[PDB]
Amino acid sequence: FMKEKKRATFYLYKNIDGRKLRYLLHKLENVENVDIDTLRRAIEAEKKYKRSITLTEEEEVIIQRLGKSANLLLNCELVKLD
Amino acid sequence: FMKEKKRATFYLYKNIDGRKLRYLLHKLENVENVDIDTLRRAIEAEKKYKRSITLTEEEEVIIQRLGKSANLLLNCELVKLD
Repeated sequence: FMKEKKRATFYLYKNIDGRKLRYLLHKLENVENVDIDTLRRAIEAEKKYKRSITLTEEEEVIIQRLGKSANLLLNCELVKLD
Repeated sequence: FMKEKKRATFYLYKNIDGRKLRYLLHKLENVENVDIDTLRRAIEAEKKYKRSITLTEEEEVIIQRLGKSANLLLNCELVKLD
Protein backbone atom coordinates (compact mmCIF):
# COMPACT_ATOMS: atom_id res chain seq x y z
CA PHE A 1 0.00 0.00 0.00
CA MET A 2 3.09 2.29 0.18
CA LYS A 3 4.25 4.62 3.04
CA GLU A 4 4.46 1.51 5.20
CA LYS A 5 7.19 2.73 7.58
CA LYS A 6 9.07 -0.54 7.29
CA ARG A 7 12.76 -1.36 7.46
CA ALA A 8 14.89 -2.82 4.70
CA THR A 9 17.67 -4.98 6.14
CA PHE A 10 20.97 -5.47 4.35
CA TYR A 11 24.17 -7.41 4.89
CA LEU A 12 27.32 -5.52 3.96
CA TYR A 13 31.05 -6.31 4.06
CA LYS A 14 31.61 -3.14 6.13
CA ASN A 15 29.63 -2.02 9.20
CA ILE A 16 28.62 1.32 7.64
CA ASP A 17 26.12 3.66 9.34
CA GLY A 18 22.61 4.43 8.09
CA ARG A 19 23.78 7.75 6.66
CA LYS A 20 26.13 6.01 4.23
CA LEU A 21 23.72 3.13 3.61
CA ARG A 22 21.03 5.59 2.53
CA TYR A 23 23.62 7.39 0.35
CA LEU A 24 24.46 4.15 -1.49
CA LEU A 25 20.82 3.23 -2.03
CA HIS A 26 20.13 6.60 -3.67
CA LYS A 27 23.27 6.28 -5.81
CA LEU A 28 21.70 3.18 -7.36
CA GLU A 29 19.13 5.44 -9.04
CA ASN A 30 21.80 6.20 -11.65
CA VAL A 31 23.33 2.75 -12.02
CA GLU A 32 22.63 0.99 -15.31
CA ASN A 33 25.04 -1.92 -14.93
CA VAL A 34 27.77 -3.39 -12.76
CA ASP A 35 31.28 -4.06 -14.04
CA ILE A 36 32.43 -7.69 -13.80
CA ASP A 37 35.37 -6.90 -11.50
CA THR A 38 33.17 -4.96 -9.07
CA LEU A 39 30.60 -7.78 -9.07
CA ARG A 40 33.22 -10.41 -8.28
CA ARG A 41 34.59 -8.32 -5.41
CA ALA A 42 31.11 -7.72 -3.95
CA ILE A 43 30.22 -11.40 -4.25
CA GLU A 44 33.47 -12.62 -2.69
CA ALA A 45 33.38 -10.12 0.17
CA GLU A 46 32.15 -11.42 3.52
CA LYS A 47 28.84 -9.62 3.97
CA LYS A 48 28.46 -10.11 7.72
CA TYR A 49 27.30 -6.67 8.90
CA LYS A 50 23.53 -6.35 9.30
CA ARG A 51 22.48 -2.76 8.55
CA SER A 52 18.87 -1.54 8.35
CA ILE A 53 17.01 1.66 7.54
CA THR A 54 13.34 2.60 7.72
CA LEU A 55 12.30 3.58 4.20
CA THR A 56 10.73 6.81 3.00
CA GLU A 57 8.15 6.46 0.21
CA GLU A 58 10.81 7.34 -2.37
CA GLU A 59 13.14 4.64 -1.06
CA GLU A 60 10.36 2.03 -0.98
CA VAL A 61 9.97 2.24 -4.77
CA ILE A 62 13.74 1.96 -5.30
CA ILE A 63 13.72 -1.21 -3.17
CA GLN A 64 10.73 -2.55 -5.11
CA ARG A 65 12.44 -1.80 -8.43
CA LEU A 66 15.63 -3.58 -7.39
CA GLY A 67 13.92 -6.53 -5.73
CA LYS A 68 16.33 -9.29 -4.65
CA SER A 69 19.29 -7.60 -6.36
CA ALA A 70 19.33 -4.78 -3.80
CA ASN A 71 21.73 -6.31 -1.28
CA LEU A 72 24.35 -7.28 -3.84
CA LEU A 73 24.04 -3.95 -5.67
CA LEU A 74 24.46 -2.04 -2.41
CA ASN A 75 27.64 -4.01 -1.77
CA CYS A 76 28.74 -3.22 -5.33
CA GLU A 77 28.26 0.52 -4.62
CA LEU A 78 30.23 0.15 -1.41
CA VAL A 79 33.09 -1.36 -3.43
CA LYS A 80 32.87 1.54 -5.87
CA LEU A 81 32.70 4.07 -3.03
CA ASP A 82 35.82 2.62 -1.40
CA PHE B 1 48.91 -26.64 -11.20
CA MET B 2 46.59 -26.31 -14.26
CA LYS B 3 45.31 -29.05 -16.67
CA GLU B 4 43.71 -30.67 -13.64
CA LYS B 5 40.82 -32.41 -15.44
CA LYS B 6 38.33 -31.24 -12.85
CA ARG B 7 34.66 -30.35 -13.09
CA ALA B 8 33.10 -26.98 -12.44
CA THR B 9 29.57 -27.36 -11.07
CA PHE B 10 26.89 -24.74 -11.63
CA TYR B 11 23.28 -24.20 -10.64
CA LEU B 12 21.11 -22.74 -13.38
CA TYR B 13 17.43 -21.79 -13.67
CA LYS B 14 17.14 -24.03 -16.75
CA ASN B 15 18.40 -27.62 -17.11
CA ILE B 16 20.63 -26.81 -20.11
CA ASP B 17 23.06 -29.37 -21.56
CA GLY B 18 26.86 -29.18 -21.38
CA ARG B 19 27.02 -27.93 -24.96
CA LYS B 20 25.09 -24.77 -24.08
CA LEU B 21 26.75 -24.43 -20.68
CA ARG B 22 30.17 -24.39 -22.34
CA TYR B 23 28.85 -21.87 -24.90
CA LEU B 24 27.76 -19.48 -22.13
CA LEU B 25 31.05 -19.78 -20.25
CA HIS B 26 33.01 -18.81 -23.37
CA LYS B 27 30.62 -15.92 -24.06
CA LEU B 28 31.72 -14.44 -20.73
CA GLU B 29 35.14 -13.78 -22.26
CA ASN B 30 33.60 -10.69 -23.88
CA VAL B 31 31.41 -9.50 -21.02
CA GLU B 32 32.53 -6.30 -19.31
CA ASN B 33 29.45 -5.68 -17.18
CA VAL B 34 25.93 -6.88 -16.43
CA ASP B 35 22.88 -4.67 -16.84
CA ILE B 36 20.81 -4.14 -13.67
CA ASP B 37 17.66 -5.70 -15.13
CA THR B 38 19.50 -8.83 -16.24
CA LEU B 39 21.16 -9.13 -12.82
CA ARG B 40 17.84 -8.88 -10.99
CA ARG B 41 16.30 -11.55 -13.23
CA ALA B 42 19.26 -13.91 -12.75
CA ILE B 43 19.23 -13.39 -8.99
CA GLU B 44 15.48 -13.89 -8.65
CA ALA B 45 15.39 -16.98 -10.88
CA GLU B 46 15.25 -20.34 -9.11
CA LYS B 47 18.65 -21.84 -9.88
CA LYS B 48 17.83 -25.47 -9.11
CA TYR B 49 19.45 -27.34 -12.01
CA LYS B 50 22.91 -28.72 -11.24
CA ARG B 51 25.01 -28.73 -14.43
CA SER B 52 28.71 -29.61 -14.59
CA ILE B 53 31.48 -29.73 -17.18
CA THR B 54 35.07 -30.96 -17.04
CA LEU B 55 37.27 -27.98 -17.87
CA THR B 56 39.88 -27.64 -20.58
CA GLU B 57 42.96 -25.58 -19.67
CA GLU B 58 41.45 -22.54 -21.40
CA GLU B 59 38.24 -22.86 -19.39
CA GLU B 60 40.12 -23.30 -16.11
CA VAL B 61 41.60 -19.80 -16.40
CA ILE B 62 38.19 -18.30 -17.21
CA ILE B 63 36.80 -19.94 -14.07
CA GLN B 64 39.76 -18.68 -12.04
CA ARG B 65 39.31 -15.15 -13.41
CA LEU B 66 35.61 -15.11 -12.55
CA GLY B 67 35.96 -16.76 -9.15
CA LYS B 68 32.73 -16.83 -7.14
CA SER B 69 30.91 -14.64 -9.67
CA ALA B 70 30.87 -17.45 -12.25
CA ASN B 71 27.55 -19.05 -11.32
CA LEU B 72 25.60 -15.80 -11.27
CA LEU B 73 27.25 -14.55 -14.46
CA LEU B 74 26.43 -17.81 -16.25
CA ASN B 75 22.81 -17.36 -15.22
CA CYS B 76 23.00 -13.78 -16.47
CA GLU B 77 24.20 -15.05 -19.88
CA LEU B 78 21.38 -17.57 -19.92
CA VAL B 79 18.91 -14.71 -19.37
CA LYS B 80 20.54 -12.80 -22.22
CA LEU B 81 20.55 -15.88 -24.45
CA ASP B 82 16.83 -16.47 -23.85
